[PDB]
Amino acid sequence: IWGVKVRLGKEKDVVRQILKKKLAREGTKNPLEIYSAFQRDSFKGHVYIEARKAEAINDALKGNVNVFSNNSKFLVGIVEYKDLLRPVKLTRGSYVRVKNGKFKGDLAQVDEVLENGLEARLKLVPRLDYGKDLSYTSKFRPAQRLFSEAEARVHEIRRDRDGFVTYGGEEYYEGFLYKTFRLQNLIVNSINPTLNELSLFDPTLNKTVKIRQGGYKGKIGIVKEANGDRFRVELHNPNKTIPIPCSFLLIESTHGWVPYED
Amino acid sequence: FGEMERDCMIAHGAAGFLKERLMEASDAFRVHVCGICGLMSVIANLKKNQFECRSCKNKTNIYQLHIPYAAKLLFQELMAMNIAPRLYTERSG
Amino acid sequence: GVIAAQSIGEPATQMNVTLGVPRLKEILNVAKNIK
Amino acid sequence: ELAILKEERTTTPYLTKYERARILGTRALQISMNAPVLVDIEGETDPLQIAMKELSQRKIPLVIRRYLPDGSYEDWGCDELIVD
Amino acid sequence: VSTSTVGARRRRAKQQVDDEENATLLRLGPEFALKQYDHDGNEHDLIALSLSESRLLIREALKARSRARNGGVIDDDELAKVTSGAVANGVVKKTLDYLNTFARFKDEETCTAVDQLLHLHPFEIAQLSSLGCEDVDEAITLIPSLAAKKEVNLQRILDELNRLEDPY
Amino acid sequence: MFFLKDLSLILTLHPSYFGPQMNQYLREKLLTDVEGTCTGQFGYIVTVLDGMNIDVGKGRIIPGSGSAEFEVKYRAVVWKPFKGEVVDAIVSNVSPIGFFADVGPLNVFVSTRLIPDNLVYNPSNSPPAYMSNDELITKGSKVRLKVVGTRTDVNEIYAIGSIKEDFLGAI
Amino acid sequence: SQFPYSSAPLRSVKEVQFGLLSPEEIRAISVVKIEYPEIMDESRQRPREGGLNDPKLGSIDRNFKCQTCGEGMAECPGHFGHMELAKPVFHIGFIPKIKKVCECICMNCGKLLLDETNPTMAQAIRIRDPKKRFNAVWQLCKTKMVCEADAPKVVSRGGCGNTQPVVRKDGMKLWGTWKKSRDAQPERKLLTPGEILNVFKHISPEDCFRLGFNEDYARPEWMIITVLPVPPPQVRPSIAMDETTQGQDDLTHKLSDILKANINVQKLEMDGSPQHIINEVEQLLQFHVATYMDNDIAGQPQALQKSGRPVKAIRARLKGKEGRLRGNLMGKRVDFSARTVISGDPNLELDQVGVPISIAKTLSYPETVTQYNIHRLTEYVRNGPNEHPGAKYVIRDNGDRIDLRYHKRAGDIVLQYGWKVERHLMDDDPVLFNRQPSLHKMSMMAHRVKVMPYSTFRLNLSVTSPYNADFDGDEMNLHVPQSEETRAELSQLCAVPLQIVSPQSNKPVMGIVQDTLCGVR
Amino acid sequence: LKHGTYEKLDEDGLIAPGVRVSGDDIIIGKTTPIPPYHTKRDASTPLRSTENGIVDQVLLTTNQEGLKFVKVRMRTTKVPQIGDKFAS
Amino acid sequence: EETVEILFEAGAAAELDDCRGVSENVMLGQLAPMGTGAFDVMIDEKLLTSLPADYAPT
RNA sequence: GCCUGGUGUCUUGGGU
DNA sequence: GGATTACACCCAAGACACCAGGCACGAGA
DNA sequence: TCTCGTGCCTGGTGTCTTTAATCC
Ligand SMILES: [Mg+2]
Ligand SMILES: [Zn+2]
Ligand SMILES: [Zn+2]
Ligand SMILES: [Zn+2]
Repeated sequence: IWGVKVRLGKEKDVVRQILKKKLAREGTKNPLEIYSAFQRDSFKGHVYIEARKAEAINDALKGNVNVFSNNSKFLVGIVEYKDLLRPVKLTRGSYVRVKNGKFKGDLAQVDEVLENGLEARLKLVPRLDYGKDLSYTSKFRPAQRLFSEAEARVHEIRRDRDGFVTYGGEEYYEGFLYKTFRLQNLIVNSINPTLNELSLFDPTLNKTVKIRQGGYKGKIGIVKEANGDRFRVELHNPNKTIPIPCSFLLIESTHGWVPYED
Repeated sequence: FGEMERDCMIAHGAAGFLKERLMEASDAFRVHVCGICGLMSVIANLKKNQFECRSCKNKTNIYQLHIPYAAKLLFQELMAMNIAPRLYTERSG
Repeated sequence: GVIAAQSIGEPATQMNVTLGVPRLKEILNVAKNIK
Repeated sequence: ELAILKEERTTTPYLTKYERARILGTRALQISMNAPVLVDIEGETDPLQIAMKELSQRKIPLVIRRYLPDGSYEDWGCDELIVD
Repeated sequence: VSTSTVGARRRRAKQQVDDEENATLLRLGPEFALKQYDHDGNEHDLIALSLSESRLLIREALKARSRARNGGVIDDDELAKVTSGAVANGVVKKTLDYLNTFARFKDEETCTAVDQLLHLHPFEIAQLSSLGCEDVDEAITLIPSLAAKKEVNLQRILDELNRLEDPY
Repeated sequence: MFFLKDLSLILTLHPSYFGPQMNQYLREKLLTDVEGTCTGQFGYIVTVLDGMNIDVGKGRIIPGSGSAEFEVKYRAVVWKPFKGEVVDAIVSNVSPIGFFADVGPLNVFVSTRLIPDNLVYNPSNSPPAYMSNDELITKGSKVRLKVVGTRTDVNEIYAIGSIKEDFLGAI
Repeated sequence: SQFPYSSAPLRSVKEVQFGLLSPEEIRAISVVKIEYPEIMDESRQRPREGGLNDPKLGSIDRNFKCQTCGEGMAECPGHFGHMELAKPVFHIGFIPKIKKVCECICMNCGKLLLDETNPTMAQAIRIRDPKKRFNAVWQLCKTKMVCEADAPKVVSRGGCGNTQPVVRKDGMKLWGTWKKSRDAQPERKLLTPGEILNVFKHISPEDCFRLGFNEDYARPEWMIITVLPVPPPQVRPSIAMDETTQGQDDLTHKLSDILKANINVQKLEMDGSPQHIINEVEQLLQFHVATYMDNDIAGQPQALQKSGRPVKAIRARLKGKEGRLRGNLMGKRVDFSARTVISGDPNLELDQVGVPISIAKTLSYPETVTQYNIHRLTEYVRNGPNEHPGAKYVIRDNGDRIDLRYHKRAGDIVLQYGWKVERHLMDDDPVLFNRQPSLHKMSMMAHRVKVMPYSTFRLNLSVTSPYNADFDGDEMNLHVPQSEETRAELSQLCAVPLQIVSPQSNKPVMGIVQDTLCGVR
Repeated sequence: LKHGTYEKLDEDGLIAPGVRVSGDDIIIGKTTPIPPYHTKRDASTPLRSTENGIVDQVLLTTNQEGLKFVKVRMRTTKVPQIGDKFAS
Repeated sequence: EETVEILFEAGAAAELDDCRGVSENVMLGQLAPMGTGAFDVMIDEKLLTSLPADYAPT
């Protein structure tokens, strides 16, 4: 058995291509003298090929666009063969982490599994809004909080049993969502409970002004700053903001420019 | 304030001015060092008034320095590459 | 020291044997094979 | 140990331009922090001006510690160094 | 904050466990080495003080300073009021009163007699004066370092200490 | 355990204190800051020797701040206790967990598992005491204990004693 | 003064001791162990403990205090973590020196191949400089091609008798070719970091010194990396590209790659390892740790970001015009500076500079309040930041600044001695004036300010020559000293009249020029 | 929020032609919501700090992706003064 | 020049930098031993004693 | 009722 | 047969991950 | 009402072969 380096993600394709070549050449004068070929997911970027002569390995891969042209094949020891073909949990009452949907990343208890053996019913702390803005994603979801049936009663619900309600077509029993997930959609290994899981389980600014005394008499402006007695008017006419005393200003109101009786 | 302006102040001999420009008028920073191991490993809670370099088990022989922030940054980048820059405040020969 | 460095460098910035900047470069670079 | 006795002092008896600048600035700084001034202050009230007045009358109460290359040093008072 | 003549103490390759203070093993730490240096660099033996020496120096220093505070003008409770602050008042009063109830030779006449009698590691010489003993058997038990020295006089030490000792 | 130690203190002086009695101010300043204070490195500093005659040296002016730095070298009476040292004491308190004894500045705690069985705490007696027949441990009774451990808080140090050994106890 | 009071004594730096950080020390200063490459808890706010933004490493956010020192983000320096490596790897910087050490020592017990009995070698240990001594030793021992079990009776030197290999570098891998005992077949096997690591710990203290290393500061097995120090977030801050979208620093992404790669080395040794897979995964951990420190390794392709451009390694952070040393330490950007086009004025004194009013209201000088100027300074405070001559801040001895733009009760301030008033720039204040390129010392001279209308800097015409300035578009820079000490340094050392004669050619550098010189003839 | 004035914006979030503007004034108001009331963050555009003038014309349209799209042109007049550059 | 190489080599051979150069002190932001920094300034306690007594520190 | 944050890395075109 | 060296400062305008797989919603039968 | 197809969003992961001088 030789290993061969191939383009990442193209290992299954190379195994396929080798099979087509083998079957197409069976019984001809130039058979492909390989016995088998395979690719292990755990071993990214490699295909393994079974044969008697190295030349057959080169023959199997000739012209394959997914294989690195460098003469990189390597020999496997007989004592390493079976480990290449090693094929490899989940119990009711145990915890898993959800891998998809608004509950992605959340800890859940395994309640039960389907007869066929694919999806598992999970007990989950819900993330609900009680229909508050109706007329969901994992990035725009809700905080987790146990289902409250009286809140649902008040705001937006079918009773099914003691402590069991169907609310918006999902089932909540004693405050928890019970929802089926594909087993492939949950993580059962190396779960690390989090901290949180251990805990749980002046009236004239900006108004337009006219100046009635001084060298700037008759000009429009806006009150930029009115700290005290001395105002800052941003004059319109030249690009300058001036310091000015409060006796000098007329303010606009409902009827004309009004003195300091506004 | 580039490299060539630095040289001009040396030529004038205006050492005091050059120090101030590059510290008080810029990125001056205060750090604490351990008097034993010379590293900036001191954990300083100023409202509790308690200091400790955990490595040396030392709560008494501790100094403060005024250095540029960009120099503090430089030493932390050197630490991240396993280089130890030990700042001591006294000579020995 | 610094005064010496500036006093020599500044005239160079405004300036059959080799002369001028290429000759100056040979000296500081103490080249084993001069031109 | 490192200190050199008064009779055996060898460095120059004139105040250098660098020593002068440092003395004026340091003394100016102390006056602006309300150190007791040793001369009469008339009309000239800037911190630098008062310090320059004290220098001209040989009344600045500071000592120069001039370090020599080996680390030893001669202490010279600004009262005894000759200022041009 | 406050520091001493002894400095640096930079890191060495081999550690040391002769540092932990143990009076039995003569380990007084890095500050109280056998040979110290004063503020001029001169060599000097470690100054360990018996209860009798210490009572004279501290009391003298306080009354000379008190006289100096008075421009140049006995009881322990009066001598402790010279300090400044109630924190300082406490530690000084408690130290005199403690010494007032455990210093055998409470005057300079007897003390100088004890001084000349005692004046060989400097720490052991100071220990023998502080801890009163009756016989040779009592000294080498409580102070087990005097065992393998093979130089007694111990008995005449204790006899003179007990004879100079006033009744109570 | 009493020693004489040559110490020094860095003092920073604001420029407004630059007057003709500068040294006398510093002498008062040194004493106020150092007398009665404790450090784990030296112990309790009881009294400073020759305070009115201390030579303060010359003050270094700090560049950029104007303030002056003095290194005041001095000599003091210091008190630090030591592990292994046998000492006498005066009991301050008696409790079910042992007793507390004032040895000058500080207090030493001796726990019950290091006290001999025949010394029995007697509250009914007047006044309360640890009693025997020819032994009498009331407040002010000379007792002889041995310091078996020193813990450092750098502000006040704490030492634990024992009377679980030969010749230690009341005398 | 901008620093809150601390009882620790203030001192300056007298010595910098360089060295290596031991594995033990890295753990002693670390405040957390780093294991998980997922930065966020689960994208629901608050970053994950044990992750790369664990809050014990520090705060780069104005509202979360450091859980280690209690200080705000301004004062908090940041605290290091550590990352345990499943297998020891080489430090990319030290490989050529490691290679040199192999030819010096025995590859079994680690003893120096020569003794003081060799006369030339006894001369070489006397060389005082550690680097030259180490090289002189290696220059001798290089030709010694076998580690002798016996001294050169049988006197043993502690040797093991093995012949030594010729070690060669091939990228990040070292190959050693041993000559097994004419010619036969030699088998060169790979010299892994772990193999070399054990050999180095058995080197004696006496041979450690003779190799120019140092028992306390640079112990030779510390050139192999077993635990990686995790720098705090101050070294690798996040930036927000378009406000609510933030990308991570190159180091943050690269540390994630090292951390992921570290977990897969743990994932191998417990189950399915087809050996030839262990070598591909371990070499990849070596790769990521190498390009994390230096991504300019000659002879191999650079690590790339997904954008296609090369990763900014730590080595590249320090070198070149814009790096930490030439760009932030030998020179840097500074406060209290200004710049504009210059114009000439014959009716200004030689040592004056005309300063535009708008510039004069932005720059400031912190003048200390004393008995002689307190009445004068109160007048400036009433005028405020917008009327000249005025003032911008009042600074108390504690450091709190009062911003006079927003203080509506400005009339109710009474100044205490010792406070500071940051007043506007005013007539006869000295300032440092400067035109780039600063070719010689008279490119920076101190002038006396004269405040004037219009927006150019004014120079008396006779100073154009030392600056090599003219008025065809040139700009010049002005710097304002910020304390009493530096004002005096400027006026007494750098001032224009002191600079009239230059030491370059013992002659003046300023004279009468252009119109005035034409006219005076 | 930015430190400048918002009082020149109309209700449509856009300033109108004819209004004089100075530096740091907001002329286009825009917000972005904060992910998980009091939910948005300012993303407005202020006038460049060194400039002034009059808003001349405001274009409103949509881009290729269908979202709203604005342009604000500001005009001012520059009068020769000390320091300005000229050449034959 | 050779910025990073110098520093790696400096680490591996435990170099001691005695901080006497101008460049050392400039980049650490400390007063450099040059010009106005080439000496220390001390307070003349002897000359202060010629002042009158009402100027005295209490 | 004090505090108060708006990016980076390049490339290209320019000024002296 | 290898890298390292190659003036200084400043202004301003002009830009931004890809592919594959899985899940959900809508439309048609 | 159920099934299939298409579109959108989220997560994970690269690859057909295609400027010149100097010194150590
Ligand atoms: Mg020009
Ligand atoms: Zn330490
Ligand atoms: Zn912190
Ligand atoms: Zn060997």
